[PDB]
Amino acid sequence: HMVKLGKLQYSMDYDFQKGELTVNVIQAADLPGMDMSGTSDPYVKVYLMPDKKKKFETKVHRKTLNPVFNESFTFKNVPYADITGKTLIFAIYDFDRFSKHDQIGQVQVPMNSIDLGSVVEEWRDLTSPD
Repeated sequence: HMVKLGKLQYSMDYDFQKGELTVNVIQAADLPGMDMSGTSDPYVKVYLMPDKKKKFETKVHRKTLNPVFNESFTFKNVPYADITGKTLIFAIYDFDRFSKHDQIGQVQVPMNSIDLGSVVEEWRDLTSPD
């Protein structure tokens, strides 16, 4: 029996001519409750490894384990020769006004393991923060 951390739905729109990757953070489902009340205040950070310079962040959603983000971010200067060596990371956090934001889990997508020409949605299970 594997730990259940929820799942994330995203989609990607890669522009091969301009070398630009648009990432759509659509929604998360079945997140665990991080707070005493059994709920969370989720948000997502998005970045590309090994760059880890551009770190996009979604708005913070309040008191929900099934947030619908519908946010889009565009990475630039990622021509085809460059993007396939990178790994896209979604890191999901529980916001807290005062304390450190606890990481719930993460989704790692090696860019060489998918079809960059696909624009339809994908669900991925969250794995452990590490």
